Amino acid sequence: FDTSPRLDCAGRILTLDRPRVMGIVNVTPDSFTHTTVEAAVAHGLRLAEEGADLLDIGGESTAVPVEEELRRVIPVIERLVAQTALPLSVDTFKPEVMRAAVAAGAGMINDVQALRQPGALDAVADLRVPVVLMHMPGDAPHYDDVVAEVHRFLVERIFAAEMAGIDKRRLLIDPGFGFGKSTADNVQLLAHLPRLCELGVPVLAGLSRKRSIGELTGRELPEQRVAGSVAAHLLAAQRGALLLRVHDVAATVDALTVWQAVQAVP
Amino acid sequence: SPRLDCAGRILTLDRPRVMGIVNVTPDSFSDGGTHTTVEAAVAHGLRLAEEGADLLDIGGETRPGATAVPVEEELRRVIPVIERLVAQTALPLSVDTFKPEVMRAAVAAGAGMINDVQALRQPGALDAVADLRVPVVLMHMPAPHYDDVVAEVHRFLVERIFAAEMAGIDKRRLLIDPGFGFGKSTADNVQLLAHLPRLCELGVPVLAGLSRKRSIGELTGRELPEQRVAGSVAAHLLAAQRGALLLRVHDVAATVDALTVWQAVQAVP
Ligand SMILES: O=C(O)c1cc2ccccc2[nH]1
Ligand SMILES: Nc1nc(Cl)c2nc[nH]c2n1
Ligand SMILES: Nc1nc(Cl)c2nc[nH]c2n1
Repeated sequence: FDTSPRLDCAGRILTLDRPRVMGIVNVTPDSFTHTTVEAAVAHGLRLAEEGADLLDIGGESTAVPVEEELRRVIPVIERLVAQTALPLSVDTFKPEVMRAAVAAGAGMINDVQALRQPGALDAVADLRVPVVLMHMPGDAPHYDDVVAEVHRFLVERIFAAEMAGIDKRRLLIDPGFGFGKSTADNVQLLAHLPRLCELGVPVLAGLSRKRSIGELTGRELPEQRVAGSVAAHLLAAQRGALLLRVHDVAATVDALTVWQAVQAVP
Repeated sequence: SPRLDCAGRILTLDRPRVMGIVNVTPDSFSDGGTHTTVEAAVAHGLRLAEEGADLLDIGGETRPGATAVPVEEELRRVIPVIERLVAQTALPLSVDTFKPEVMRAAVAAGAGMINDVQALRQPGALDAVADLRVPVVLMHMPAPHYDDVVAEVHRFLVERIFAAEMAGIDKRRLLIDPGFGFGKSTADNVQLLAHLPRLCELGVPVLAGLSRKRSIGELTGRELPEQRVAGSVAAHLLAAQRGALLLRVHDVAATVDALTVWQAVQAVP
């Protein structure tokens, strides 16, 4: 990029002059929802304190009705927009959630379906907020060439978005690590990540605590995969990723900080 | 690929290997009320072996502007630890000492490598390593002013490799180390890490040790050594990418995980 990507997230600017950190804020009720909202807000505040550049708020596991997804994400977005100065992303594939979340203060859409849900293209075109287009087969299959297939899919979605009137400067792409991909397919996409960076749009990588990291390192549980995840995110940043979707914000910031100091030496 | 015979225990440097830090000092442990220093160091070395260390570095000489440890006290610390670890692990064991008497006693006790912060400059160290026929790490230590820290460290290591070869130490048994944090500012440490490939051109394996060091703390704003784990793991991965074949670390499991992810990625044609 001659000029670094400058994403206007509803007035909150995300500058991709260096790899940035997107902190994961999950609002899905589990075995342990008003208490869920309170816990998600406290978690988002902790990630902001840890140095996140953006928070990604999601109320659906990646099928809940739109009204239930709104009951989860809207109070979290309303509280975080008032209590942080950070750009906020909403992790949803539903156009009605995208519209309601942006009206509540979200400044970016993170869509696992890459605007394939009926009405999603029209909603994002109308909202004029940045959007992440992720690769997911349908909604782990065999690939003849996973890198070529993900590349082809992302070209199609970028084009579909541009033809719907979404400015190319508002797009981000993501290969979708862990979504219908074996450990070998994920490793291939990470090794060949510079090839996806040639589409003229910033690349987001999310390998945080994923099963493939667990398989490479022999770590069964998500919190046991932190070291391997921080390493994977550093490797992704070295290979062109400009946004990193992580649970372990402070650790990722530290790793990128050390790398930035080293990379700065002529 | 370098094949280091550490007194019968083979260390193959076909990929970066992890050297686990085993400090045998009372200040290294907080369980001294009911444990001995030796027993705590042995249990720690066993934990590092379980975490996947490729070798253990046992040292008895840890404090700001540290008081010199007398030889008899250094032996009292490292020898029982080496004797127990050689019997309870299959790993090559390094002794971190600059004293020839400790080098000889440690090798007789089961150590298979010498890690010398003084690069064999202590009188008798060249004769001990030549006699012992074990691998040896030659580290740089002079924070003083450098006109060119990279060129100065390179020049020192060429001089010490030459001194070791001239004393009869086989070049195949040598390792070099720029000595991160030893009389070096954060800027000097960053320069040496960024220019590490230049040191890898001396035909000898390179060891990098940046584990929980002050420079990592300065780069990340982490005051306490235990808060520097992520920055240290990142520094060690960067060193490995820049040619280091040995990594001297406290956080063995985390470093092994990082190198494992990198190995999988680097293996893609
Ligand atoms: O670790 C030590 O030196 C130490 C622990 C402890 C506990 C109770 C009394 C004395 C003690 N000393
Ligand atoms: N964009 C995005 N990327 C990844 Cl990997 C994800 N994993 C869960 N949600 C996600 N959203
Ligand atoms: N070889 C070696 N290298 C480093 Cl950085 C060290 N730091 C403490 N002891 C050490 N020994």
